[PDB]
Amino acid sequence: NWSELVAAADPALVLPSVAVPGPLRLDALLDLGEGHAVGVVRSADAARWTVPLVRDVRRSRPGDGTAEHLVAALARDAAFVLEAFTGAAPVTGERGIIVESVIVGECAVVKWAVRLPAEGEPGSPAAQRIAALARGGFTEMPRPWGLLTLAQPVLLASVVAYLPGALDGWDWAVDDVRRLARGELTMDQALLPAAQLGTLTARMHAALAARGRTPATAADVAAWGVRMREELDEAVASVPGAEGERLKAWAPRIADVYAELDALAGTPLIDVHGDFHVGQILRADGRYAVVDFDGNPVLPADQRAARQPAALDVVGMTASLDHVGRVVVFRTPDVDPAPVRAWIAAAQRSFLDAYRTTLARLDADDLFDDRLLTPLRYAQEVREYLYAVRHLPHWVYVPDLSLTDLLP
Amino acid sequence: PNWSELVAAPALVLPLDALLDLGEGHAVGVVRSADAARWTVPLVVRRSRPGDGTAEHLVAALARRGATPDAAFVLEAFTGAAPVTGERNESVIVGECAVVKWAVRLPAEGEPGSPAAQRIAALARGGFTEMPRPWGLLTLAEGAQPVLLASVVAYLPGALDGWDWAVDDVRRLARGELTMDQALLPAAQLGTLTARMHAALAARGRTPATAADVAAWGVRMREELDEAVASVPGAEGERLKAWAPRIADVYAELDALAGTPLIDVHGDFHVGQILRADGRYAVVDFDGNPVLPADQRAARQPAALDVVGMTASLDHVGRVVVFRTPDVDPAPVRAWIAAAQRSFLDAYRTTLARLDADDLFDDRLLTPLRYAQEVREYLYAVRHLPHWVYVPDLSLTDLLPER
Amino acid sequence: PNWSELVAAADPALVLPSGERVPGPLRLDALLDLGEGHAVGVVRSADAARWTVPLVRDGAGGVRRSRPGDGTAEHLVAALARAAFVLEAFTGAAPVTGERGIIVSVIVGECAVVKWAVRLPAEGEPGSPAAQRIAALARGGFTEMPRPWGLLTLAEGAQPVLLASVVAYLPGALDGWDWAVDDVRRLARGELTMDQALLPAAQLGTLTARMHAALAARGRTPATAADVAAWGVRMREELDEAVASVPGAEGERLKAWAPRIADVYAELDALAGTPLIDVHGDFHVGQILRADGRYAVVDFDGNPVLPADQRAARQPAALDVVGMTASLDHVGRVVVFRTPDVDPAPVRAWIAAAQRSFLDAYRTTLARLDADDLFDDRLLTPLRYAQEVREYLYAVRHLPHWVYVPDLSLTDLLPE
Amino acid sequence: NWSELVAAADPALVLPSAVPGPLRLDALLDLGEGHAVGVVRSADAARWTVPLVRDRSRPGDGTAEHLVAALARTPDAAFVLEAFTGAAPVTGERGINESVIVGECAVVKWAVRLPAEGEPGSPAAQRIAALARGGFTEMPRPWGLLTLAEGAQPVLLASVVAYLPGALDGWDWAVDDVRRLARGELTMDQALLPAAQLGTLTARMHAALAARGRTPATAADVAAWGVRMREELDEAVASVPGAEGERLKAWAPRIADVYAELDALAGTPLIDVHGDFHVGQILRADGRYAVVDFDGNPVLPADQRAARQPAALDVVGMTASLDHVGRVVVFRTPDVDPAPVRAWIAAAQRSFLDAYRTTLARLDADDLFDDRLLTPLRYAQEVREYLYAVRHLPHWVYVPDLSLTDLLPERL
Ligand SMILES: [Cl-]
Ligand SMILES: [Cl-]
Ligand SMILES: [Cl-]
Ligand SMILES: [Cl-]
Ligand SMILES: [Mg+2]
Ligand SMILES: [Mg+2]
Ligand SMILES: [Mg+2]
Repeated sequence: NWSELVAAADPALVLPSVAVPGPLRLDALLDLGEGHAVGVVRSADAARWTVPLVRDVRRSRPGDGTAEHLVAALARDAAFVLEAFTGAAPVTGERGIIVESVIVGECAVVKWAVRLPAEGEPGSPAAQRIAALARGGFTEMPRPWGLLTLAQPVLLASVVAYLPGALDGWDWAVDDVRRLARGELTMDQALLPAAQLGTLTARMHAALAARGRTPATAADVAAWGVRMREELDEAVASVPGAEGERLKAWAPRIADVYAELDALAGTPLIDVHGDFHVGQILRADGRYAVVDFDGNPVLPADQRAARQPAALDVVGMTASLDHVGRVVVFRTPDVDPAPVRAWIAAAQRSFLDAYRTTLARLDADDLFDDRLLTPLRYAQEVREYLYAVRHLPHWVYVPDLSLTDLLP
Repeated sequence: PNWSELVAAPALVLPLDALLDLGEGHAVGVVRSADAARWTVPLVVRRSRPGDGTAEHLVAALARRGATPDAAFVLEAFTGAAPVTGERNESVIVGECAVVKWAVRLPAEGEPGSPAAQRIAALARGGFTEMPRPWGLLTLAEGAQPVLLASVVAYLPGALDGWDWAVDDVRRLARGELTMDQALLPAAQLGTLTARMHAALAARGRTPATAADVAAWGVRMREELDEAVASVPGAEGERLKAWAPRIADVYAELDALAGTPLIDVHGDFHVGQILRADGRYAVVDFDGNPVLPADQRAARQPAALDVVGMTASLDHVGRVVVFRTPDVDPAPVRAWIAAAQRSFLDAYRTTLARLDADDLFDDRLLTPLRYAQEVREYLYAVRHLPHWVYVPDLSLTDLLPER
Repeated sequence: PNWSELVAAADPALVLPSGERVPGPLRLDALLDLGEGHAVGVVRSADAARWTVPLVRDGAGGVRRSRPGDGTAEHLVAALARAAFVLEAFTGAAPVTGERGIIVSVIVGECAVVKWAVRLPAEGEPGSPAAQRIAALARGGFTEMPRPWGLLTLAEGAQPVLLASVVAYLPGALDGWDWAVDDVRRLARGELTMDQALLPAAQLGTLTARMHAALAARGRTPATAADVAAWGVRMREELDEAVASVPGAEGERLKAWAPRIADVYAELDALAGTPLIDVHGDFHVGQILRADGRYAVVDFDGNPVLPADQRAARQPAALDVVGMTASLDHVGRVVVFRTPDVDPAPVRAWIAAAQRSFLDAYRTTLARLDADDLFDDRLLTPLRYAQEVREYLYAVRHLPHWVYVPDLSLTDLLPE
Repeated sequence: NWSELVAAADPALVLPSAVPGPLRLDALLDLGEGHAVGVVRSADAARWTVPLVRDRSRPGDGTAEHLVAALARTPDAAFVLEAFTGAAPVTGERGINESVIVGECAVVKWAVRLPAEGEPGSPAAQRIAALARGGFTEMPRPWGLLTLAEGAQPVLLASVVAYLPGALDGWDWAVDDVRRLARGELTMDQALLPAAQLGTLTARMHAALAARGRTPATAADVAAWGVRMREELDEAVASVPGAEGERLKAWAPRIADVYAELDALAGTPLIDVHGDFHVGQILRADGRYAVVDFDGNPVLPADQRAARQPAALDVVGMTASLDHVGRVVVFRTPDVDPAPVRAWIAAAQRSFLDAYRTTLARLDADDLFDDRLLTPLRYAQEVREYLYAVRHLPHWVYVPDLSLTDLLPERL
């Protein structure tokens, strides 16, 4: 019996590869056939997991056939919701990919949502983001094959198209600016991706806004300033060296900009990407595809599904375009910084010109409130300080050089 | 029309005193310019391009055993020479098995050039096989000092240089994918490799360094130090300025090192010169030290010069892993830094003893030449990659207390 | 006072239309009497050059060249509507009357166009192959052209010398340099969707394949090693000529591109045996007329850059393909260059997608017609670079500012 | 009630194809049979001329016909319906501001966007009326003018003039004339005849427009000219790239020196002018010539397009226009011989000026032309070609560059 096997199983059954409080309890089970299933296992600490199960009971490994049986289920029960999309095929064969991700049929990617939110709490809105884009004709993304949710429905697994010959933005955008610096590309040729990124972002927001639109309240815009001023104080307190001395001096002028958010009540809030930057854009032979709709990892898990301004994605991409230029100057030996520095301003300009034009073409002008550009941009650069002191210490140069141009 | 009047009719040298006819219209000519500049132009009278068959005919001339020797050229073939077909300083892949490299820019008449032909030939005659398998060497006879014209070695497509596989090995060590012993095996095998390379190159003889030689070493190493002290900015420059008196005192040890053996060396030895091909390691690029002028890259150097070049690069691999990897655990990496250098030196010293060549390595040169290799990283940073100053800073922070 | 004596005593400018702004004396080699004092004359000048001269007697015992309105083109249409000359009539020929000149020729009956082959090849030399091209398309079912009415040739050797052609007149019809530019402009300002702006490019690929399949029915010739060798010599001479004459910044970039362009031309030596058929020769958008959704191809006189005695020779079918795909690129450059306040992003996206729509429809239609082997796609890259070099030569010789088209075209070709 | 139906209507009613409501009808001209012309004011005090019909008039509903039929013999004191000899009750409307071809021989042009209450608008009704008052015939035959009574400044609502179906504007026939000159199909004297005829047309036009009045330019007027022209010069120097920008940057000191001589031109006469004068505003119809488009300079503010200007402003606008016609022919025509074209450039301007000066002397009105303004106003005209180029057609910079290359050494 499923519930009799999971309860008597080792509490580490919910783990792909340290300590899980036991015993376990099976809340929901989706039988996939031939001894395969998708389990919603509840540990002793009231934590919920998504566990692909296979009988002899052990956790499914890449090659057992559970991700394969899930894709076959999409190509054809009350607690679960299987929503398939045009293009799902019953391909076979499994292969692990440490992006848990499993390549099925060498053309689809099954991703298990290992850690689930608590019973009732919101989780990842990736199922609602991908479904809204699909229903809205948004094609600049990996072709969705299916979504497995638990009745907002809790996301359990997703199947999208696999693009083996595609690179993320931290590869092709860096390569573009490098070829521009050494004369292999013209300035207009280097600005072309940024313009197409703006068109992509507006098409994404127009498709995502088809669900709804929530006016921001006074408590909403007030909570933004509280969190942003709280992150600024954490950055000032933790960023060391000469970068920290400049950040401490720039902190008063930044907080003054943050206070301008109180007057921006009533600004539209829609479903957004959340963690939008160049690295979330895959290029495949002139075509661009956006991935990763789980939300901003720095936000709490129960807030990664909340609606945000459309300008939040705009400042996230424009800042990454700025960061791409800083990386090219920082890493490339003998690089000419003049074309790269000139590309930083023009790429952000090309992006905004195309993002604003496409919104007007799609009758979605009021989605973008450009009064949020300056405050959210500074908040993005402050996050770069926090990411550096936590994961990559030398990365502090990126926001330091970016804020040097933003604060003349 | 003969080859002389045929070539005298200027872009022919860019992708006549001697002509090596390869048959069927293909040939190799040593063409001279109006500025007395000598060139190796593959002729066919257009300049040979990949697909014409000139480098393919050169390979056929190597695999052809018994041909009458030309009085001007010297074609020294090896066992790897095979008449492969198909084509793909200029380099041309021949038959996906050999790589032909035309020495486009030649030294002046009587001026020494690349010693690559002497290095490869000495290694092949000494039984050294940890390199791309040599096929042949084309040299121009010039009075007990051959001028390299073309090099033909084996082709290794899936081979990565050290700045890829060593950085990957250490990065896997920091994540637990490799044990410490596994990550230390390549360093120990490089030491065995370097000792075999020096023992084979020393078969051509050794020259005792004169008092003027070791004095010239200190002069050049102080000028690099003063240029580094005057260029490196910020807090790293302040530490280098405080370390400069202690570094310059170690440079004074060279005055009493007259008579140390100088042999044919690699010249530009670091981990990026070691390829990982077919589970084995291969050393490449025997052109000499790039920072030395063109006419000094063939000169003999201490064997410890290749040693410090590899041990320093092994240290720098660890610094790169800690610097570039987010969430990295620096403790296993820094433990590997000291252990890999020990594994290299311990294997290099024992292998030399097993070959009766322990007198090639003068470890008294180890500390002074290592400091000069780290200070030379400062000069690379301020001139090419400014943020690179962290590498010689973190390296000297570990070296100076120990030494 | 017969025709021969009148031509022998006439001023040598008799053989010229209105380009009188020719060494004598003249000599009449052929005379087709059309009746009532009208005739078509083959006049040889003192430099052995031959001409097609419409003649008319002026009543006073003299002769003069016919003008639009004298009735000589009128009598030719009547002759086609019923040995030495060959009056080959096609379905649709009618004895219409009334003449009207047009500068591109005489429009007869307000429904037919008569074109005189003013300049002829030397005696025994081959000239314009237009009579053989139209006849091959007509007997092959090719309907995407102005309706052929008649052809007047002179029997001489193996190829009859084309003297005059009569095709249907399409009033108001525009060539590609008008409707393709208009389509892309409408696309640039949102008046057409992307799929609507690509349909003409797809239909041109179907047209070209139907054209090549019909023309190849007269046979094919494998290119010899000497043929493909002459291609590289001619194409490299044109590159050296463009480098030496193209000025400005475009010339500076072309000098840095010449070593790479010449590297492409070295791929021709492995193309011996590729098929050569009767081709259009001067194929581009400007040769495609649009008349109420239908497309029609014109001007089969050959390529003007080649010598006159080589414009009838067989060429690779890919020559017409790279001619059209390059002009599709040139349409996009012209739209961006000439249109004020133009959005270049949809125009440049059209340049790439139109060439793919043309090639895909061309490959498929050739496959539907069992004519796959006519198209050697290995010629696409070398012939495309040669076509852009020809743009440089046209600019420095006829329209100096035109250098921007091959400059901006090669700026997008070389990086890829 | 017409006012009740417009008030409760969608605010987009004033658009022909974003307007704040509610709408308020200020005046309504009853045309009959359910047709009317309405002056609708939006909630932002933006006034509109809206053709109305019971159940916004579309081209084909008949409202443009009823306006033409009303001109064939005002029914309301608030409006002024000045008809002319030539208005015929033609039927059949065809759309082509909003212009509707009525009867295939008349053009009815609605003034969709009206000026604010009390602010000046298009002076087109004053221009056409003054030209007809003086007997000027070299224009499309006017049929009628519809204006709203508003003090001493009637607000233009609609204008009806004759439709010339086969007439081409200057940028067609002038370019064609110069091309035929380069091919030898026209003699030099034949290609210069239109330039003289335009000179006579411009002087006849100015003499009729100057009859309405003449204002001496104040010291602040000539001072504002130099400031505006110096800003346009600094703006072009800072934006024109390439070698053309390097020459303009080096020419700018010499050009700005000519802009300083305007301060002595205080008191120069200012009259009602065309405001946007070039060859493209001249229609050639069966051997005759007709001037069109009397709305004013489109780069000026809307409430400034009716202000009086020097008569020399229209002169330099046409002489520079003739210069650019030659540059276009050389630039676009393959195998063209530039020698007769460049000879025509200098000869056409001389032919235009000689006829202009002679006709003003014929009409005893040579005082309105101050030739001291020729050089500075011509420089400003060419400088604006740089601005139009960098803003709309980037390669157009060759036109003012080739023009200033001949003007600068000759004028100085
Ligand atoms: Cl970095
Ligand atoms: Cl680094
Ligand atoms: Cl053009
Ligand atoms: Cl133009
Ligand atoms: Mg990502
Ligand atoms: Mg044509
Ligand atoms: Mg106009």
